[PDB]
Amino acid sequence: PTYDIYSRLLKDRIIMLGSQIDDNVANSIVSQLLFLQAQDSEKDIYLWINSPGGSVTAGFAIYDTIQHIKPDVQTICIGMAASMGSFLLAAGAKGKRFALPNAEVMIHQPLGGAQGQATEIEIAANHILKTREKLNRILSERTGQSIEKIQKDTDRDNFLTAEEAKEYGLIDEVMVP
Amino acid sequence: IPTVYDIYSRLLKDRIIMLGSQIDDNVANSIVSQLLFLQAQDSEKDIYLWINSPGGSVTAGFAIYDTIQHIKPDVQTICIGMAASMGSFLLAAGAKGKRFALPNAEVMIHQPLGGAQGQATEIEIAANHILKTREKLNRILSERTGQSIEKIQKDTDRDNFLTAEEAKEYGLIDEVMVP
Amino acid sequence: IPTVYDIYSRLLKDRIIMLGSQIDDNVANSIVSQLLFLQAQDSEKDIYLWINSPGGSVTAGFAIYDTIQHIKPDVQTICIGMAASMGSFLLAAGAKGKRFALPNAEVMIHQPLGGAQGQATEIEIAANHILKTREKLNRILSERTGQSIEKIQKDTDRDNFLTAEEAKEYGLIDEVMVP
Amino acid sequence: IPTVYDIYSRLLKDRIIMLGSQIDDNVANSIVSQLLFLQAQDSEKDIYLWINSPGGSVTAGFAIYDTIQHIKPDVQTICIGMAASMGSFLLAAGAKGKRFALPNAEVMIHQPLGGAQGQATEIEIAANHILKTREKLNRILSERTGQSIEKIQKDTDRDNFLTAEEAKEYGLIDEVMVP
Amino acid sequence: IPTVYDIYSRLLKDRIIMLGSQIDDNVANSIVSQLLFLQAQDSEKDIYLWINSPGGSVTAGFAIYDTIQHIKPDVQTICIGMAASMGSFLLAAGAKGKRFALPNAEVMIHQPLGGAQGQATEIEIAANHILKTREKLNRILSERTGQSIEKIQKDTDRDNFLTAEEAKEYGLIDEVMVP
Amino acid sequence: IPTVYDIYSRLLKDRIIMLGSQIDDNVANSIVSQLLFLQAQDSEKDIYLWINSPGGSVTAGFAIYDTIQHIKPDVQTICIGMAASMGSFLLAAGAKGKRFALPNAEVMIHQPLGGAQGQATEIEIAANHILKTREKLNRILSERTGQSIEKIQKDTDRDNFLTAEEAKEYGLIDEVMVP
Amino acid sequence: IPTVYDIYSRLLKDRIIMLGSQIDDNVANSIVSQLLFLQAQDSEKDIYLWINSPGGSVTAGFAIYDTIQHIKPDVQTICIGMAASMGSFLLAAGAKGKRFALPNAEVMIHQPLGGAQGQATEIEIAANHILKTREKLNRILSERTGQSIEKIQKDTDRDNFLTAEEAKEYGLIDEVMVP
Amino acid sequence: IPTVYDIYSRLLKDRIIMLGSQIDDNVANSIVSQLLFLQAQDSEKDIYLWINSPGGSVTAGFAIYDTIQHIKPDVQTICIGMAASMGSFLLAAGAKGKRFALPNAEVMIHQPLGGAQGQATEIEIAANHILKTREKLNRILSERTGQSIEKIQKDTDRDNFLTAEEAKEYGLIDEVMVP
Amino acid sequence: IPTYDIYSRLLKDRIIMLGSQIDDNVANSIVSQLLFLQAQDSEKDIYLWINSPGGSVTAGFAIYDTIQHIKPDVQTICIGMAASMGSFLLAAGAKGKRFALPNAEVMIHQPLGGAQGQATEIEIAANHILKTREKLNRILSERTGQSIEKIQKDTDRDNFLTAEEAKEYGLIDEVMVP
Ligand SMILES: C[C@H]1C(=O)N(Cc2cccc3ccccc23)C[C@@H]2N(C(=O)NCc3ccc(F)cc3)CCC(=O)N21
Ligand SMILES: C[C@H]1C(=O)N(Cc2cccc3ccccc23)C[C@@H]2N(C(=O)NCc3ccc(F)cc3)CCC(=O)N21
Ligand SMILES: C[C@H]1C(=O)N(Cc2cccc3ccccc23)C[C@@H]2N(C(=O)NCc3ccc(F)cc3)CCC(=O)N21
Ligand SMILES: C[C@H]1C(=O)N(Cc2cccc3ccccc23)C[C@@H]2N(C(=O)NCc3ccc(F)cc3)CCC(=O)N21
Ligand SMILES: C[C@H]1C(=O)N(Cc2cccc3ccccc23)C[C@@H]2N(C(=O)NCc3ccc(F)cc3)CCC(=O)N21
Ligand SMILES: C[C@H]1C(=O)N(Cc2cccc3ccccc23)C[C@@H]2N(C(=O)NCc3ccc(F)cc3)CCC(=O)N21
Ligand SMILES: C[C@H]1C(=O)N(Cc2cccc3ccccc23)C[C@@H]2N(C(=O)NCc3ccc(F)cc3)CCC(=O)N21
Ligand SMILES: C[C@H]1C(=O)N(Cc2cccc3ccccc23)C[C@@H]2N(C(=O)NCc3ccc(F)cc3)CCC(=O)N21
Repeated sequence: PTYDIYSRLLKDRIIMLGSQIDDNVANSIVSQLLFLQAQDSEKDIYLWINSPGGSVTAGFAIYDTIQHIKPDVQTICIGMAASMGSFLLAAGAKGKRFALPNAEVMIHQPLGGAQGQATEIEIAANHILKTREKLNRILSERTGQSIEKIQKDTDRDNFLTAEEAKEYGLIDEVMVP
Repeated sequence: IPTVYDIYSRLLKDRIIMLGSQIDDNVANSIVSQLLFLQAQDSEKDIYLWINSPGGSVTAGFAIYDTIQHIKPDVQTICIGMAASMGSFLLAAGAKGKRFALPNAEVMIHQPLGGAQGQATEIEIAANHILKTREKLNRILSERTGQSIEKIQKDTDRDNFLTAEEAKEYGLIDEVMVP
Repeated sequence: IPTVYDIYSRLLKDRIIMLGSQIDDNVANSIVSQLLFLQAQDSEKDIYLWINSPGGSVTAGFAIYDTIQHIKPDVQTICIGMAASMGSFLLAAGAKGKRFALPNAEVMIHQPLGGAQGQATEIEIAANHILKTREKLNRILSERTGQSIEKIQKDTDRDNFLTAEEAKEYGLIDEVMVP
Repeated sequence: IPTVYDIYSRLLKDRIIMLGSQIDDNVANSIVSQLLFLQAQDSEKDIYLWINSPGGSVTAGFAIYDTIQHIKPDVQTICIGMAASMGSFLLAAGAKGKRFALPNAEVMIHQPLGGAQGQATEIEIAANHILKTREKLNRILSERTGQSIEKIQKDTDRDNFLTAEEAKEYGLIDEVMVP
Repeated sequence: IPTVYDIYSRLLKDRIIMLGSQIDDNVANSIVSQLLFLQAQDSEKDIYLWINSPGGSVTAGFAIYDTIQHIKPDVQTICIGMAASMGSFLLAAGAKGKRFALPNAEVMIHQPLGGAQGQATEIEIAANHILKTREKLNRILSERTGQSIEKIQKDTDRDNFLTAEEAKEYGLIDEVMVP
Repeated sequence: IPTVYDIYSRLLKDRIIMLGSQIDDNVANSIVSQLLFLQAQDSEKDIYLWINSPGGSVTAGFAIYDTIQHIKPDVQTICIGMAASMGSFLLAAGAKGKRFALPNAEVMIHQPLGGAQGQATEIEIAANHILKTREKLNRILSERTGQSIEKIQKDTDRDNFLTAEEAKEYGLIDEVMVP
Repeated sequence: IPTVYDIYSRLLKDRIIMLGSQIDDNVANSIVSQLLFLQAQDSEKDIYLWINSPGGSVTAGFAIYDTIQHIKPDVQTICIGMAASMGSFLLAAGAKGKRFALPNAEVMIHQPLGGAQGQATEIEIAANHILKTREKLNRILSERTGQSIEKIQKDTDRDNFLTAEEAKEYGLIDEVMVP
Repeated sequence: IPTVYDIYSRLLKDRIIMLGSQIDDNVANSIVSQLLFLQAQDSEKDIYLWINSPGGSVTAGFAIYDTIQHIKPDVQTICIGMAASMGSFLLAAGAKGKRFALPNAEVMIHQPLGGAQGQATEIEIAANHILKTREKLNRILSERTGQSIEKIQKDTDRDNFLTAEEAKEYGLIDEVMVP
Repeated sequence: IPTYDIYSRLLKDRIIMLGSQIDDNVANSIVSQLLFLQAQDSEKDIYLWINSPGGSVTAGFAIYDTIQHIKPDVQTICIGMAASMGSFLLAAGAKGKRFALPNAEVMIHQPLGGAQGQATEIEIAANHILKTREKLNRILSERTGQSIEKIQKDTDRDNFLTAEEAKEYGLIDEVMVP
């Protein structure tokens, strides 16, 4: 409905990540984070996440912009945070990462593709393995789990309840009503 | 869509939210935003969620469900036309005593739908996840209807069409709004 | 669509709602919102529902039907061009004495259409549901026309085209609006 | 489409309605709304319906036709470019003495087109309906042109192209507007 | 298709003709050629027409029908699997006393299907032709079954599925071939 | 297609030619070759041209027509199933007294179909050519049926469906072959 | 497909018939022809029907079923790879004591699949027909397995995968052929 | 492609069967027929199954596997190019001591692949079935290789590419055939 | 294709045509022809004529191993083009009996492929195609006399050779002059 509803929530420092993460969505979220820091460098931002994931580089545009700005960015999972979505949920300010009780969190390894000559396939494989090491290291730091446990637990699609995500260290609290 | 504000925005000003389509992430994110906005405008006055939906994404439905239970205002639910699948789940999720259907509205309940492709172990993970999702939906529907988990399981095995009056007998709504 | 307000929004200001397309959930949700808005503006003055529609979704049609019967104002119905299937059902649903057609407007009645694919038991569920839907439509049409259920069943077995005058003799409308 | 209001909205302010496309339900609903609005603004002053149309839906055309005959103002018709099929029917439907074409405008008359698929009895129902529709169009064209039903039937058997002057001799218009 | 001659050619040597597909002109021309060839080989010995067909072209079916009635040998008909529409017509066309179905074979009768597009008068010609075709099929079915034309008309209004035993009671076949 | 020689080659050995498909250049060239071959085998014995065809190319049809009239043997024609358009023209082209239809065979006559695209003068050339083609077909049909050119023109204006008996009354065939 | 005769034709010479694909009318007509041919060669010696099939048309399957029961020789059935749906029905239809599966072969039973679109009464006819077809399949499966109709109904409600040993315990086969 | 009998048929005369494609029902039915034919020609002499296959249908693979174990002759297996998935399963299924690979041939083992769409309970049935299929494949591979079920499970979790020499160390073959 | 068809008449003289892209179907046909010719006569030369843009590496290795396996020498003759696995099979003919006609083209390059899915699936596919390349390069080294390092460098991109250059490289033994 139409300020449109999202613009009115942005006035209260609420950003919606409510779709697949591509470059357009990431550029919108980065712009909103930068704008909110300029409006007030001290007050919390609320990043609400309902996303099946998407582009790793687009996800890292959002991740780095969160860590760059001065305000704490709270994260709240509603519905689902899968893949890069769950990475960004875990990237919220320490003590301010939440999920609502019936929200789902899914973690897994990065997906990609490579076509062409053996040496091109080698370059693409080395790059996606380095990307996975980078994602896993940051998830280790943000969850408190070892790199070896994160590697094993992301080998395949791993679905967590809100409560299990909290036990894992992906969030700090389940927001009960 | 006519203007007075477009018609939906004018109804939102009176705390009326329309769920009038298939439930996907875009629709859920719109409904969640409207619920949060209405709570900020007035944390005490009732909200009116009108439902004409064939259902859709279970996770999108749960974004709406958890946002309803999270906010302070009671959310009334009114079924007009049809509430099927996740649509009927959200109809049942309205504030106790304030779940309604108009007399010719249809309610349909059934088990979740999905897909799985790839290696045996990937199919196993997808099967375990959709069975756990069904247990979660059935448990909440049990709490909101007063029916046993075993009855909900049996009654959702296939497409199960209810009249407004049958939805009330089932405990999915509290009253049929007669004219 | 020209401006004066777009033309439809200007008509809505005079309590005129246009049903001028196929009936789907989006069209029904727009019409329901307009009916609720007009009731809130004035609970006593007539509303004018103008119908040029080939029909569409039965559940979407029932969202409109139940909203008409729910609100306090009389809803006049006027058929201009064509009212077929759920369109003719909604024409017959207007306030008693205030259902009209212009002289060359066409009214068509027929049984509901649908589909079913899959297992024998899924086809059985879909068949039972569409037969119950037809019984529901025929019962209400009987009440609104004064015709017996048996006559409506026979007369809707196939596409049945009526002139405005025949629709009036049938009891689908009260008057032909002559110039 | 330029601005001064878009150009069509500025013409509507001077009681000029453009029928400049294929006739479907959307176009008919727009024209009907404009006729009703112009009658509400002034029930006495002429309306100008300018026609450049290859025709289209018969029922949509009849929505326009009946709305013209219903309202109190005279509706002048002016053919610019082409009036074919239902377009030429609506050209002939203007107020007596106020139906015009510009000198190089084309008018085409022909019988209605359709289709029918399915069982023998469904094909029979569709054939009876389109023949009754043709009888209805031909009867009204007879009344508005002064030609006999037999002549209209023969002259519409195939595509029949008329000059502005021939349309006037036929009684489809009253005058060729000379510069 | 195996070899021994392909299997169908070996059966043709024993005066067995297979109608095992949809009836089109190619299938009909093959069957007509086989009937003529078998009559030339021996004008006295029975021919065996085995039918597993969902039907198809009425004119192609009548090529087969008239060729059966034309030649001197009796043509036995045996339904194996299904004889629907023109397939069931040809099953009923076998020599009196020599029309069979195996116990689980299905017979379906219904009215002819077709289509028509274009001008009202083209649709009228197509409708008249398919109604005359239906009268022709029903008259011959009346003669071959012993049922009245009125009963055949009513019983073919919609898809009518018969067991082998019901086909025999109806007079479409003379006997169920039991093992 | 079964073997005994394939079935068509065995019938050709008895001077039977099948025209059992749409007439295109390939079908015409096959039929012309068969007529020439049969004349070379025996210049005195009758040939039997069996026709089940919806028609097709006029020039391909005239390849067959002129080859029939050119060779010394009489060519009998037998309509089985349907002879439409150029098919019915070739049925009428059989030796006088030896043109037959089976009782339930259908005959259809109508004017030629075609197309034209491009400049006005190209469309004029294509229109003149198809009108001259129609004059040529109607003149020959007049000679073969005994009907006047004026009657053939009127009767072929639209699709005209004939029974075997009506085809005989028209002079398209000499006899209905009764069983 | 190699030569020695193609390999299938060489096996047919030893009274071995391959059902190694989806069951459609073409496959059924081939199998029916092979059964009839083998009975004519020797009315006493066993026939070997080897089955690796995901199923297919129920009427095509019944053409095969009835032809098996009709002929005098015992037809052994051997499941190699998979017998699903109509495939498992035909496996169960082999001569008593001569129905086999190899140890790793899979048998799957489930209810028939179909579809229906159109008017409520057409959907009702299609639903009644597929339910009657399922009763017919279940009755015969009851007779051939020794299981009750009610047990077969419950066990075929969804896809039910059996090992060779489970198929034997069920009564679908008599023995697992061990090496 | 080449003739001498096609080249494959000439090799079959020397008891050589070539599996050079994806394993589907058609390929499996051809291989099963060739194995049965060769056993009938000589129940004692070795058969040579040469394998270059990326795998395919598990049930089709098991048709071949069970037919190999059923017949009396030893079936040697020789991998040339690649044996992946069901291809490598069949390579391992050759007579003990007579399973070979040429030095540059690749062997790949991995878990079965599939898919499932629909209701939670349908996905559960499909998941249980593919997990049971994997247990069956792994048990037989354990028996034929000498590896534990737990090692086979771990080693097939993902695509596992082996050289000829590694396949021999694993127990999938007995020897690398050096030139 | 004229009439035995012409290819079957050449097969009667122990001539096999590899005249298309190499896939499993073509490899299975060539393997069958090699086995058939060995059964007809285990001593006389076979003539494998190659006009092929290459194709599947595993299909190519089915042909390669079948050539080395059978007892007869298999001569190779390049007519038109031998690219990729085509040029690998040209180099695989019996020592001293690998030929090209003077205007025939030979092209060598590294293997092509693809990989989709999880990081670990991409890793498995990359390791496999790199091992396949090491295997091709090692065999080409043995058959040409060039070092593995030179073959690696020379196959990094599409490398087009004349018949004479293919002979200097050791991919063939002689240019068949008229
Ligand atoms: C910090 C510095 C800078 O490096 N950038 C680059 C930049 C560009 C786009 C996205 C970024 C995301 C993360 C980090 C840097 C990004 C822009 C920024 N500016 C502001 O932040 N200006 C307040 C502002 C932001 C948004 C807005 F809408 C209004 C004002 C203008 C003045 C300036 O020096 N800077
Ligand atoms: C409750 C708390 C919080 O955790 N969030 C996070 C959040 C973010 C996105 C979606 C959510 C959905 C459900 C529950 C929390 C969600 C936002 C909220 N805020 C407000 O509600 N602010 C008034 C407001 C809302 C909307 C509007 F338009 C204007 C004002 C900002 C102040 C604050 O502490 N909170
Ligand atoms: C005559 C009567 C009525 O039956 N209708 C229904 C109607 C709807 C659509 C098209 C129609 C065409 C022909 C005839 C009736 C049509 C609307 C009309 N109204 C007006 O004309 N109101 C001034 C008005 C109209 C439009 C506008 F933009 C402003 C004012 C509202 C008051 C009222 O009683 N009526
Ligand atoms: C009757 C009751 C209620 O159950 N609903 C639910 C409802 C929601 C959506 C569609 C419906 C359709 C038919 C029937 C109920 C529908 C809304 C209504 N409200 C109003 O009608 N409010 C005036 C209003 C409407 C529109 C507008 F722009 C301004 C005010 C808010 C206060 C309230 O208690 N109610
Ligand atoms: C009865 C008469 C005739 O009108 N025809 C025309 C005809 C043609 C095609 C299909 C037809 C189908 C139904 C009825 C007539 C058909 C052919 C027939 N002939 C034979 O039957 N000849 C023995 C014969 C038949 C088939 C065969 F393979 C060998 C010989 C040639 C001699 C002859 O006078 N006649
Ligand atoms: C009549 C004359 C002639 O002008 N032609 C040309 C011709 C060619 C192609 C199609 C034609 C169609 C219609 C009319 C002429 C056609 C061929 C014919 N010939 C024969 O008929 N030869 C016996 C023959 C024919 C066919 C066959 F299979 C065996 C012998 C060669 C001897 C000869 O003088 N003639
Ligand atoms: C063992 C028994 C049997 O159960 N079958 C069924 C069967 C059918 C299809 C595939 C099968 C695969 C594996 C096992 C059984 C298979 C066929 C077999 N027969 C032969 O093997 N006959 C020699 C033969 C075969 C083919 C051929 F061309 C010539 C001779 C016919 C005589 C007989 O009793 N049997
Ligand atoms: C029993 C009777 C009959 O009703 N038919 C019809 C029929 C046709 C096709 C499949 C059928 C399957 C089951 C039952 C009837 C079937 C054909 C059969 N005939 C034979 O079986 N003939 C020996 C034969 C068969 C095949 C073959 F290649 C050679 C000879 C011709 C002689 C005869 O009276 N009959």
